[PDB]
Amino acid sequence: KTSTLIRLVQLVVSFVSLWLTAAGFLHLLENSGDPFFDFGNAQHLTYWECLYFLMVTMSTVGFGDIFATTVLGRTFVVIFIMIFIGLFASFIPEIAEILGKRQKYGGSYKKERGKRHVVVCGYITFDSVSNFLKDFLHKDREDVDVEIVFLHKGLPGLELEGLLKRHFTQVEYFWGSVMDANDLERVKIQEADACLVLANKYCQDPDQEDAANIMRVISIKNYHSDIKVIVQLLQYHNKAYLLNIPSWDWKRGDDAVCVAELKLGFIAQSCLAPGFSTLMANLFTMRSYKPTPEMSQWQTDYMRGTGMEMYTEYLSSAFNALTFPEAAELCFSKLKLLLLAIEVRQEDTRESTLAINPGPKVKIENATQGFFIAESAEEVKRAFYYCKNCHANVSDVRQIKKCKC
Amino acid sequence: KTSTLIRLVQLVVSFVSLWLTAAGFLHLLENSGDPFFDFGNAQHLTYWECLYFLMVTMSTVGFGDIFATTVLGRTFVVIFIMIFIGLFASFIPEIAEILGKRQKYGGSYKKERGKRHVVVCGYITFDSVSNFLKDFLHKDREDVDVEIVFLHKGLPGLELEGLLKRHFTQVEYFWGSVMDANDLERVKIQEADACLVLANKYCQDPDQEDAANIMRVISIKNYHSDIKVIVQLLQYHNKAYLLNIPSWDWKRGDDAVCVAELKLGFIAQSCLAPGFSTLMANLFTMRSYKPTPEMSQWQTDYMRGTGMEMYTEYLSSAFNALTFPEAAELCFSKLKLLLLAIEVRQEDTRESTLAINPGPKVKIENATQGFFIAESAEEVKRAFYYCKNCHANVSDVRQIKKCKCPRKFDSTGMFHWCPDRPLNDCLQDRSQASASGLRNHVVVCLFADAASPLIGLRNLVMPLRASNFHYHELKPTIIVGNLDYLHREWKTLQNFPKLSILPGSPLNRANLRAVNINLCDMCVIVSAKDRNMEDPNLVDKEAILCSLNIKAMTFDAGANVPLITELANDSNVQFLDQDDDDDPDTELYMTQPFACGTAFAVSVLDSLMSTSYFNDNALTLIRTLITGGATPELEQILAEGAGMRGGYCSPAVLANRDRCRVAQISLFDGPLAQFGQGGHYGELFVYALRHFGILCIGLYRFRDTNESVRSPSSKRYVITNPPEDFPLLPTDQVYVLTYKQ
Ligand SMILES: [Ba+2]
Ligand SMILES: [Ba+2]
Ligand SMILES: [Ba+2]
Repeated sequence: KTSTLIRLVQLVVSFVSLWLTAAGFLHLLENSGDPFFDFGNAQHLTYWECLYFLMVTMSTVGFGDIFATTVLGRTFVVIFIMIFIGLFASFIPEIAEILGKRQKYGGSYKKERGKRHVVVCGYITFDSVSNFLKDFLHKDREDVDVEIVFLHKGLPGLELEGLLKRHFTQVEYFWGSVMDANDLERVKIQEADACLVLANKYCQDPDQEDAANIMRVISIKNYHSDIKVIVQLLQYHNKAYLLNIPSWDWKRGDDAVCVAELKLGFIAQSCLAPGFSTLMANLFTMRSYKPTPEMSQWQTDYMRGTGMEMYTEYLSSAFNALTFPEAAELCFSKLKLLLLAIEVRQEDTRESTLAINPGPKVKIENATQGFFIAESAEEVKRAFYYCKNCHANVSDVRQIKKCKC
Repeated sequence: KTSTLIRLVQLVVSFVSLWLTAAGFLHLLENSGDPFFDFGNAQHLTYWECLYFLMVTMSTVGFGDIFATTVLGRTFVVIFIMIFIGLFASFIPEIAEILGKRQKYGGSYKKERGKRHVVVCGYITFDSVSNFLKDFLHKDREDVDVEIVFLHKGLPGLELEGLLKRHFTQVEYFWGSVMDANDLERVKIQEADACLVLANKYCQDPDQEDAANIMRVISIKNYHSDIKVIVQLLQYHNKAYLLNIPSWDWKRGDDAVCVAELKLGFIAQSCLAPGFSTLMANLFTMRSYKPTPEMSQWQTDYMRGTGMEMYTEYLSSAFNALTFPEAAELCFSKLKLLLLAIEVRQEDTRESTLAINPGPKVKIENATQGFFIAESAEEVKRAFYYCKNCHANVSDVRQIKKCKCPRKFDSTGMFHWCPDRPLNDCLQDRSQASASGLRNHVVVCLFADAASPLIGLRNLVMPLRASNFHYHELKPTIIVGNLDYLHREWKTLQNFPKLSILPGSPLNRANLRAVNINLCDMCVIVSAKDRNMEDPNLVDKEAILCSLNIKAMTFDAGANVPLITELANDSNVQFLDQDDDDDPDTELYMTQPFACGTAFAVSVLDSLMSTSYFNDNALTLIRTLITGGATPELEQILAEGAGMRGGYCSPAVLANRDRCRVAQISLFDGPLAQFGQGGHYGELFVYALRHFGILCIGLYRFRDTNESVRSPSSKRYVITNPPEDFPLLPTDQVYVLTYKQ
């Protein structure tokens, strides 16, 4: 099924055929004798012994167990030595390049059921992948099994190869491209959870890179039309081209991460309130709180805050029909949680309208989703189990778990 | 005869001479003994045995049958080991590079008598050769033995090597160039049938590539002065340089296949009649009709039409002294053949004037050549054997075999014309474009840079301005694209009336709102940018983005906008439609975009290099069908560098003003509406031909019946010349070769 394989099999077949015919020739001439001496020097030499001796002398070993005693046998031995040496001297380079033509990153991706995987493509490159790998495979995660199946065109770098090897239990790599449906079948996009598309944030033509990324999104949506795709864009005006894709449903999960918009908005919010860039750069990034005696008071106090993240939880039955300020100050004073925002538009027509610190007019409806700032998911789980009576005065929030209705 | 051969023989002679002299030296020293022991250790060792042992130890084998027993013999053995090891360590690299210097594609081309071969040169490259190989070596051909003898400079690619190997019984390859008479002798051009010259359709300087191709043609004509040469050109203005070659005789077979002219003319004819690009892209290309149970009704009905081709045959004695409409409707009703055109000027002075669907005035002379649309050559053979009596009432055509005896026009009068005006005379902004009530017009979304290579928008607007259209029938073409590129194009574009310009990117939705695109009759999407230097799948990013953006708009009919994207890489066609659900490995045709006329690939023009060789009259029929006539005198006029010129032309040259154009008609309403009420295609064909002189080429039919439940889309696919008893849906449209409006 491969031209290189055809070439390799042709070479090996030619080699073995010449080996066999030379063995037969030498066996005949050695067992027959020499007409110069009227065949008086013939020796009883089995053909398989001649095959042994011939391969021994082809490998430039020459044990000497079997050897040509006949004069013409010796002459044929020498002639075959020249022929073999010239044959290799002429045929080694193509064998070497055939061996080097073996791609080390082909093959499909195989996973077992229940093991989610995420396809990552676009601008796979050490600097562009290192931060995403640090956040995605960060150590103190609620590590539901998820494998990052990369799909890039060129060979990975040496440091990128080290990243691949050190996370080999989770991270894989596959030569190919997004715009090949066979390639997307290799990485099993039909049963993938999501498909991230990284971008080159420092390219000379942001519009062309954004167009290429949108083309990759088009390919992904053409292959599988109901897969969540997270796209890294370089310009805000190129964020509307994704709306043209008929399979791009924002409500279904597809999002665009605009580099310019998000970066300059972080900076602008820092302009409004200094240091607000690093507040949200740590709110929405996996960081580890591992205090050490070396770090000072301020440094430990900041490292405690950097390890705190944002989570989503459904407000328990207690918060129902309650105003937002009361609910938030109850989550802080009682449950020791920081309730930022709530999805509120689920009342009339459609969900996904995040009221951030809304006025007292907005009331908590039943089973609304609220966003909390907390150390981990177990702490925010308390917001789902709080009840009017069974947790009315329960201090030591560790005990606010699984009310009995 | 070769310096490398001299070097190799010198090395091998030196090696053998040192081998022999070392053998002699070792033999002498071993058989003499050792003066240290007074020659008491000498052994009877024959010289040939020493030669054996020496070559054994040179190969690093060392059997041990023969060995140096003398002490000085052993010392010489070791010394020769150092000398040999150093000799190889110093001389291996030059041996390796000499072995690598052996060109694997030299040598001449040898063929046996009776086996025609075609030389192909120019831009031999996997993408540029794959389509031409698909058409030329297509499986169900009348495969008269013909070998494609390539002649290119560099090594073929890995995929090109695979193409060479898989067609090795027919396709060969030879290192060299066209501009070497020895090279042209190697590929036996002196006894070649033709010599095609491919071109790089995506080069950064089309003029330089065209000049190089014309130089190759000059070389070929200098070597052999009576060989048919088919040339692939990138610009229409470079098509006149071939007339300067004294050995270039158009009547003798030499033709020029202009990429820009043919591509933009296909697109313009699609503008006049939607989906007409893929009708002729399948009429003049070898396609296989292999219906399978997997394919649906519409897909099989289209695949039956794509397998139908155009052939040339001499009209039998029955058609003599008969008018064209009668002959054509007889070939359809009786012989079940579609007679498009006839060569008619053989009457007075010279042949090769293809009257396409001529009026009843033209009569069929004796032994005239007519062009038919048929499945294969055996079907068109019936047109040569039909007779008045022996086939008067013979049904089952299988048995019809072997009878027993104030408007300013261009000076040529072919195109509408206006006096040269500056660019700002038509340049408009969004306010002016919106103010002008453009309706049923043609929008051209042109993705070009300020320095992107010229593509000749003339060839897009030239067919749009044919003199057979009334001035009020002219579609007002408006171009939305870069402004500097349009400054460069205006020198050629200025002479066409009703043209307009809107600068700025066509991806900008405000432009498309301004130049009403919900109301436009066609929205061409051409990309003039320099591509194919990037990833092949990312080549058409801008065209696909524009198509999706236009299809996603809303007005006060986003998907009802008729647009024809042109694809540089055909594999991108899959991204044009999402409901197609077609496999990625499907060929360019059989895909919903191409089968519906929405997509168009330049690769089709490559296949036109094949048919133009097999059928001499194919290209001149294509140009007459496409470019509004493009009389040779017109490119002689343009060859004078003065540009397109003319005034109020005399009625004598206006006689050709009413020729046969291609258009679409609707069976929903009109004199032909009754045939849409469950009628059959043959009835419509015969009635239209007899009553209006209208030649129904084929059908443009909804992909699924437009009932808003089967398919709520306005998507239509093309069927080229459906059978006699084809049912006619009332919503079907008909491609017609209408004459006199
Ligand atoms: Ba944490
Ligand atoms: Ba056929
Ligand atoms: Ba598709």
